[PDB]
Amino acid sequence: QSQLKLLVTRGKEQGYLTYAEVNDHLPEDIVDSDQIEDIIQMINDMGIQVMEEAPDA
Amino acid sequence: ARVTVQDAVEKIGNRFDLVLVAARRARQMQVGGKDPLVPEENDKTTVIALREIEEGLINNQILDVRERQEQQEQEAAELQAVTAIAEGRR
Amino acid sequence: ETLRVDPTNDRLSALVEIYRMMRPGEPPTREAAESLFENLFFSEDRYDLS
Amino acid sequence: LKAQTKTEEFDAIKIALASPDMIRSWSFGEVKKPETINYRTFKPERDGLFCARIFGPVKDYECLCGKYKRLKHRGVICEKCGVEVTQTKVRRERMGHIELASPTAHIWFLKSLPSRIGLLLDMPLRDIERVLYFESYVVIEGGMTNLERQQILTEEQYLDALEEFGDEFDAKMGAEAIQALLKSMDLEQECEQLREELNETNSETKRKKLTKRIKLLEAFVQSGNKPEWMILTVLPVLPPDLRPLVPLDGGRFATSDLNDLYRRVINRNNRLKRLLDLAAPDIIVRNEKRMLQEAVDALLDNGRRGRAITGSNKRPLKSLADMIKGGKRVDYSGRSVITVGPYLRLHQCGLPKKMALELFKPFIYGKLELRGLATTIKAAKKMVEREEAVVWDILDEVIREHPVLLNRAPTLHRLGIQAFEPVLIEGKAIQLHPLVCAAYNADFDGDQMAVHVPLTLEAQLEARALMMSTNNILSPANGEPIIVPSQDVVLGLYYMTRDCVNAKGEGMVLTGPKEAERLYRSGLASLHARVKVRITEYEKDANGELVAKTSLKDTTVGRAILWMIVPKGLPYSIVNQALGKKAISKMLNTCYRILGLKPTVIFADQIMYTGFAYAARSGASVGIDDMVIPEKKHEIISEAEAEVAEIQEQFQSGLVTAGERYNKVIDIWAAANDRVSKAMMDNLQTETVINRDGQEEKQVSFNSIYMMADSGARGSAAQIRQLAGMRGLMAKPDGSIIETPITANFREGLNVLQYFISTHGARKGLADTALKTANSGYLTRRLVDVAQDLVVTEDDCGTHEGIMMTPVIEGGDVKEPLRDRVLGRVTAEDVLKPGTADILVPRNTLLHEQWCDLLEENSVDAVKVRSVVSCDTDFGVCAHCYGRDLARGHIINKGEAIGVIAAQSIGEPGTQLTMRDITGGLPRVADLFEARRPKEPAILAEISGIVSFGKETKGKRRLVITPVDGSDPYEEMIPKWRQLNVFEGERVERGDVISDGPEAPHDILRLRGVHAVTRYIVNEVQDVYRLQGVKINDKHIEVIVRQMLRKATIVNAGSSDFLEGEQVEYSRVKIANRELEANGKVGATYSRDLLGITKASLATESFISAASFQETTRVLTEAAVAGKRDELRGLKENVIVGRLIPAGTGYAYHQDRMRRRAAG
Ligand SMILES: Nc1nc2c(ncn2[C@@H]2O[C@H](COP(=O)(O)OP(=O)(O)OP(=O)(O)O)[C@@H](OP(=O)(O)OP(=O)(O)O)[C@H]2O)c(=O)[nH]1
Ligand SMILES: [Zn+2]
Ligand SMILES: [Zn+2]
Repeated sequence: QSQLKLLVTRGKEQGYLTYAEVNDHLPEDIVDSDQIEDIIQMINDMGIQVMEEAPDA
Repeated sequence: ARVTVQDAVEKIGNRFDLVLVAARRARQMQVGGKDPLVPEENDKTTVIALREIEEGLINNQILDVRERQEQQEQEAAELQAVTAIAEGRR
Repeated sequence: ETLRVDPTNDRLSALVEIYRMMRPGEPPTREAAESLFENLFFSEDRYDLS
Repeated sequence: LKAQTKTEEFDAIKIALASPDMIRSWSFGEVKKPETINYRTFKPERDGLFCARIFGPVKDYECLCGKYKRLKHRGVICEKCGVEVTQTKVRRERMGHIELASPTAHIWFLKSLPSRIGLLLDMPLRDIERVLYFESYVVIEGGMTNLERQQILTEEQYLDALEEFGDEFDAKMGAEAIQALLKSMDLEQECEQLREELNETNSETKRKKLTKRIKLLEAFVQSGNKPEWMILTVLPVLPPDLRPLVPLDGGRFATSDLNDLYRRVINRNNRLKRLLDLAAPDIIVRNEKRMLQEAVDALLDNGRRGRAITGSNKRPLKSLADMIKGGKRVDYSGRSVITVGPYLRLHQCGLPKKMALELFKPFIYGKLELRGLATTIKAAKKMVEREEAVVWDILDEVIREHPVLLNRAPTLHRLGIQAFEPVLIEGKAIQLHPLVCAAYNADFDGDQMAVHVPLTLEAQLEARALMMSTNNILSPANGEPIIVPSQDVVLGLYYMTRDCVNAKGEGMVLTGPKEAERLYRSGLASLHARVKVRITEYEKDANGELVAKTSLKDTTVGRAILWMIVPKGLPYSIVNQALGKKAISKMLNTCYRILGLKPTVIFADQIMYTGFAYAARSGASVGIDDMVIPEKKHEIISEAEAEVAEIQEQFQSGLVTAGERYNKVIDIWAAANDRVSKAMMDNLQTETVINRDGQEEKQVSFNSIYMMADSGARGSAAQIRQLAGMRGLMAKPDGSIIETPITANFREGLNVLQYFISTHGARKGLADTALKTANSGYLTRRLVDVAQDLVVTEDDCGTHEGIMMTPVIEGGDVKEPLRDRVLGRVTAEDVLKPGTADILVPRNTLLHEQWCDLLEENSVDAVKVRSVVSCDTDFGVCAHCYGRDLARGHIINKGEAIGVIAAQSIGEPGTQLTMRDITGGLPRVADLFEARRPKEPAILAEISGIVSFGKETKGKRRLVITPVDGSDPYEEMIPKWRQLNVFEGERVERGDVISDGPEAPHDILRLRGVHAVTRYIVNEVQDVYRLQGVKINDKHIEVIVRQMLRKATIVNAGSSDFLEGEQVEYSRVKIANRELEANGKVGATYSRDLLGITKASLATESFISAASFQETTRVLTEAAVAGKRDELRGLKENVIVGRLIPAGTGYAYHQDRMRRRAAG
């Protein structure tokens, strides 16, 4: 709900891929070097359909 | 063909095949049986082949045919040795 | 509106939330959760506007 | 009966997962010790990371100990230490392996966007797949009671479920648990049941995940790879030489980070092995397993999770993947500062003596030993090392007809590297021909170029028949000449015209060459008078040949003498009768099209020599009094300031809108600027008075600066306007304009204020320049990456359809015609004629036959022409459909390389593009090629029907238009925002405008048509070059748009699985092989799909070519999953492999090899 709606509605498509934005709108412990790659992989490349492969994952 | 080389392409379309066949002929001259057709005049083997192609002689079919004759000359004229070897292993 | 979206309700939960935000790992205590926030904007050895 | 077992020729390479036994096949031993080199003896340990028995010997042919030394025992291993004494390069190729205790997951197939180990198993990645193998939550491996098959349990749930049942549903946890999970998985039976279930009564609410996984599962099962290999139990080792520890200077070894990784994984793995033999505390052993996982994951691919460290460096360690995720130095090369060489020809270059000496070193050696002189090879070395005069003469022989190709730093297009004939020059700098100094975009600011020596025989001929400067007369981008004379030479030839009245003139007539004697012998001037002479012209017609034509024309001294340079043909005189400006290139152009290559080249050399010589004779300089300021300057300024004063006074007393008086006063200073500019130009242009016979007359100023301006030679109106006139409205950092323009000029003094204002323009100018210069190449890379695979093949196919070419006319409301866009184009079919006959079918519009399209009057302004956009070709490009536009006058040779040349030509003028309902600039070009939807896209009628409102705002909603007619309706969605253009009841056509706004290329291609969308892109991309004034042929744009429309989408029912969007390549080749195969009903109908350059380049057959530009870690992995193979026709992927390129000089090789690979 929160993560899905915020990610999708905001990123349309953030133009310059504003990375420093939604990473703060994410819960749990931050400043990790793990969740970094899981966001730079979904925004571009396989556009549209990738944004549906993200939530399901 | 020190400056086109363009006068040779219309003799055999697509400059690329021109380079191939010319390199082929130049390969024959630089190493092995030389014997140029157009007078050397102190020119490298690179251009000599191009001048020949421009002259009208030495093309693709020409070289292939002369290669056929070359093979029929090396093989058929020296078969006395190979035939003697054919009886080697029965 | 800021208060409406604020999980914390007192001083303890606030310092604990900050301690968990700054140093994500070890379980926030009493001394650590306080000393950490104090050594951010209220200590010369950890903060100085010159 | 072949079946050879050696390292011969390969036709393709395959990529897939590797079994533990597969790893053993590479294993030349097992690393068992973290030890590397000895602390004292500096000798490779027994079974360490640098073993001698496992990998390779240190020295070449002597073993570790020394029982055997020379080549005596090259096949026999040592007795005391099993060391195969072969080479030292063996140490570079030998593999080896490490066999871990407990199973370990491969970091790539685990966490790399899609969970390959998860998606194949259908299980959450960093959520469930993490907690079950990190020793936390046990997982099930198939249960026939209460428990499913892939649920997650806790230790409490485990023991509870074990107590309820147990001993009949055993399911471990950790690595080996996931191993048994993948192993137990049956791809076949699941492939069947999934096909069954995911097809039973389900709309578009499920079909997504259904088709996705089923295609993925089918791919994996067909790949051949077993899911067991997903997590490795045996980890191979990289050769020591590819990660050595070489001693540097005075001790201080230098090793690779991989040694640290392998050492760590070896340590943790050994402790894990030891713990599984001693006391076995569950927590300790399980932790060591997680630590082993850490080591392995760090070694394979660091990334990615915290980043392992150590090694004293605060920076991370370069893992295996990091060494292959993200410039080819070459022998026989050099570089130096360039210098102008006027006395040189068009096919020659100034090559330094010492430089050329070191370059052809091996050739000098061989030639020396060939003739005599040097007794041996080393004798030649000692003979050239001691430059002994005679060696130089030998050098003059080796560099005789051995072409050397030059190259400049910014390589935008094909003319970045051009070949020349080496000419020895006593100096240490490289001289270049000033004509081809424009193609390089090179200046003599201190710029330096590089030189390469074509070693191969066919490489020399390649440089002579292709890369030779004489073969690059015309630009690949635009058919116009590229070696056209520039500043100095054109200025000279401009001075050789310029008819001046009287002044040692008179009509003293002679006969051409004789006039030369008149010029040197003084008496007469040079720029007179006019004067008449006998010109022997030459023309040809119909049956070619030559037809003389002696006459008496009224030229000048310069024109007469300059006429000698003109070749046999040409209209003569009239080409010289003009002047020197832009026709200077026109003359060169016509000379090429009516004569040929060689004549054009020698003509270029002659006009260059003549230009330079007479330019020096002229002595044109630039004094301070050459830039004469207008007398009406202060008058105009005062009048303008008077007007603005009145406006300011009005603003003081209200009246006029003070909110925008800023704009209107700007118009005042802007108008005033035009007044000063017009005044200065009208002054500096004509002037003079002379004194012809009875005196009193007017010509045009001989004012040096004007002479430079009216003859190219770097001198524009704006620059001159700033020299004597004034610098107009200046820009402000806010983006606004200052209401106080630079009244002064460079001829005059400049106040500190206005200069501190101009510094902003200069700063932003250099800054913006630095951006667009790199941004241009940034676009070029995408262009090339997407297009560098298509090559003109299969000679000339059929087909007649093609975009109807028409002159780009803005003349609808502004008047601007351009009708030269049809030339060297192959005609579709006899494009009519106001009567009958005329144009043939496949007849390519000649350069002289395009001028025949003017004899058919202005009535005929539309001709159908075959283009690369259409063309019923398969995996190439029809020769006819392309064109001919090259440095060559004929059609493109079969097997060229249209892609790269097209991309280069497009991204070449990118340097001169100003970035910003009109965006404009480079960014506009990028957006057009990427096919991006506008910020306010218009809407069109998909099917022709009757426009009517579909429930006024009843959703949701927002208005709704429903064009219904014939059969079936459509309900589009209008979001209230933005109005309309068609009232209710009115009828529309198939693709009518109902928003009157920015059009989206996707909608155009989808509805309007391919010809329409391609016409849109080309006519919209040109409009941004029109303003920038950069000429570029439409062919290349059509070329990139060709593969820009590479893939499509099928919508019906056929051998292809419906929803899959595939390229029209396999589509067309398969639809042609189905209408006459079994039945046309076993295939569907496709629909073209517009996709951007990036999106198009993303899709490609080769996995190696893909591994090039896009993210390697992704493509390599996914290509590893399914048994894919590159085989192997791509240009890019065939470059890194180091073989002949499937194009140009190659192609024939690839063609023969391609047909050769049909036997099996
Ligand atoms: N088209 C053509 N030209 C040839 C051929 N052989 C020689 N040339 C010309 O030879 C000219 C150079 O003559 P030289 O400078 O004296 O060198 P050579 O000693 O003549 O060598 P050579 O025996 O002829 O092969 C070039 O001048 P340029 O006028 O081109 O240089 P440019 O127009 O810039 O003056 C070439 O055009 C040929 O087979 N075909
Ligand atoms: Zn030994
Ligand atoms: Zn075609």
